Amino acid sequence: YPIINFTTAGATVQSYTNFIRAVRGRLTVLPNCVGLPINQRFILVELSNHAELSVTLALDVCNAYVVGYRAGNSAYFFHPDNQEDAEAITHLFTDVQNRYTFAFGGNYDRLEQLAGNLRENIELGNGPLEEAISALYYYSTGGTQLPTLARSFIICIQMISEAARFQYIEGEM
Repeated sequence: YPIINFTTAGATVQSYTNFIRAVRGRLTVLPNCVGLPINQRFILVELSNHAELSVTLALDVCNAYVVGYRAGNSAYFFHPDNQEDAEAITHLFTDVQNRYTFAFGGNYDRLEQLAGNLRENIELGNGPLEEAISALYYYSTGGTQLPTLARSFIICIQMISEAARFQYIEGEM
């Protein structure tokens, strides 16, 4: 799958905008993914911060949304909404040692609920993304609690998936 790199380290409006344009350019926004081969069904987005920590998000080309991610030797996947997606995601991060599928989905309503106690007033920006990348990475070694993970997913989804999605839709008027 195509790999799209972005770092928060020395990030500008231009570097971030080019990043989102790149993602948007790989989308084929369709109400549902079906007539699409699994060899081009996903976009991989490698995120890294100032701490040099790096995670790779798996984005569905049909809707731009995060279906799962990789952090070093571990891969995490949101509960697939159906059998097609259940086996589609098995083609992601195939060389990773540890694989886990959450029982919950990656939709906003679920994530908001899971962040519950914590995340009000979720601030977006380079700073938050930077911290979100670390949260994603440390989840794999027990350093990140579920509510923090949920908040971190929201940050990534709003700054990446939702940004690309919005630009695609304004792109087609």
